[PDB]
Amino acid sequence: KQYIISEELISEGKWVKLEKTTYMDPTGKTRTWESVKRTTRKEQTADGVAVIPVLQRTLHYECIVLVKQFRPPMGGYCIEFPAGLIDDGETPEAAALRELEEETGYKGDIAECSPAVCMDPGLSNCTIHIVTVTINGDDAENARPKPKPGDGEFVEVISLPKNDLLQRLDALVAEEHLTVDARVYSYALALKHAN
Amino acid sequence: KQYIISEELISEGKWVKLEKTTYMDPTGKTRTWESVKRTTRKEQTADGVAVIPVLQRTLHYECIVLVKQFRPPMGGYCIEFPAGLIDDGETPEAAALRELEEETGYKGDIAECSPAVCMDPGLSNCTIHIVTVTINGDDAENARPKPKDGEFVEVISLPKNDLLQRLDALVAEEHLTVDARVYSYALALKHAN
Ligand SMILES: Cn1c(=O)c2c(nc(N3CCNCC3)n2Cc2nnc(-c3ccc(Cl)c(Cl)c3)o2)n(C)c1=O
Ligand SMILES: Cn1c(=O)c2c(nc(N3CCNCC3)n2Cc2nnc(-c3ccc(Cl)c(Cl)c3)o2)n(C)c1=O
Repeated sequence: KQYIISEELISEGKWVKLEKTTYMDPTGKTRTWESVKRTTRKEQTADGVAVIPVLQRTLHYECIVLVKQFRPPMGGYCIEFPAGLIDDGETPEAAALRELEEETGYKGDIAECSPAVCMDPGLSNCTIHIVTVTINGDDAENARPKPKPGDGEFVEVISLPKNDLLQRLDALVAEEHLTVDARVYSYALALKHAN
Repeated sequence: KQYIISEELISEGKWVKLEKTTYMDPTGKTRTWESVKRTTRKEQTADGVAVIPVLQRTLHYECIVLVKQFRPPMGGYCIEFPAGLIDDGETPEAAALRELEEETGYKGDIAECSPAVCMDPGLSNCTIHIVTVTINGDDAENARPKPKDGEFVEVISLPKNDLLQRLDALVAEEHLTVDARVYSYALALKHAN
């Protein structure tokens, strides 16, 4: 049984905080850790959601819908699962379908919803729900989606075949320099590893 | 189309720092962002590595070797891929094999090495390698390893063909959380069947 002993504020910004965390190990020694925390969430099951969108069309391979967007901390573009903070009072499933439509224009159905999972455990306390969402690419709504992005949001949609995800990801990075998100790569990696 | 303009320090810690980032959007408008950066080092292909350890035995289905460890920012224990910063001058492959060994006691072989991938693009510039490592669980060495040292890491081996449900089982406990990359991997294992 290891414990949080105390949490010291080091600096507060609007969106994110830097804290000094004092905890103690099974030996009984007090140690410290520099933790990052979002000031964004309070009461909820998690900060946000990540959406795994599976574009399903008859007589076709399933596509995985990914987004491409500039990330200021990375100082460059990244390939990611559609994601965003859960609003106040919203279910993970609802935030998932909302975010997906906002960024890609696709309207999907909930397939499954994960427990809250750590985004960056060794550095921060951000948790998310990973929501798998199927998209009927044959239904009339999804024939041609329309993104409804916010002010600061410029999002490009990228669909890659599920049956060949890992190599298509490597292909994109060959054509230009962008960085695949770790959750996306892990997903792609397991697809080839399975069986 | 979007570019970094300037990045000014807001507070610097011993390992990790907080910066404010100024950039320009495609329209030409100037915006800002609060970025987290490790002060630890820039020489590498990436900040660290995550190891996907595949326990291979002739009489069993492959296990995935995971670790359970207390994470102060989470204020609780987390189930993760063996991971750690890459030392300086060390290859991703070497750090992977080193880290896997330190945490689990297993000695493995490199299967494949990924490109640098972002840990948390909307918050930080941390990049890592996902290095796939096979473990000969039939070999005498690995009969049952002992994890080499300063911290406290519990080893958990779970069947690959049944990873996700075994993960959901463990995580229902009080402060035990599955890492997002671990869960994404497990999700894909199940979607693929
Ligand atoms: C911010 N910070 C540290 O980053 C730190 C730390 N204490 C330590 N260590 C841990 C290793 N032994 C010496 C002590 N470290 C290094 C470390 N531990 N875990 C990772 C890791 C895990 C996953 C990934 Cl993907 C990456 Cl890139 C890094 O980094 N303290 C006290 C701290 O505030
Ligand atoms: C630290 N920080 C922000 O977190 C921030 C931010 N500006 C904003 N917004 C963007 C949305 N519209 C209004 C402004 N946000 C909110 C936000 N943007 N992206 C996520 C997100 C992405 C992925 C995941 Cl997995 C999660 Cl859990 C969260 O959160 N600025 C300037 C900032 O420094």
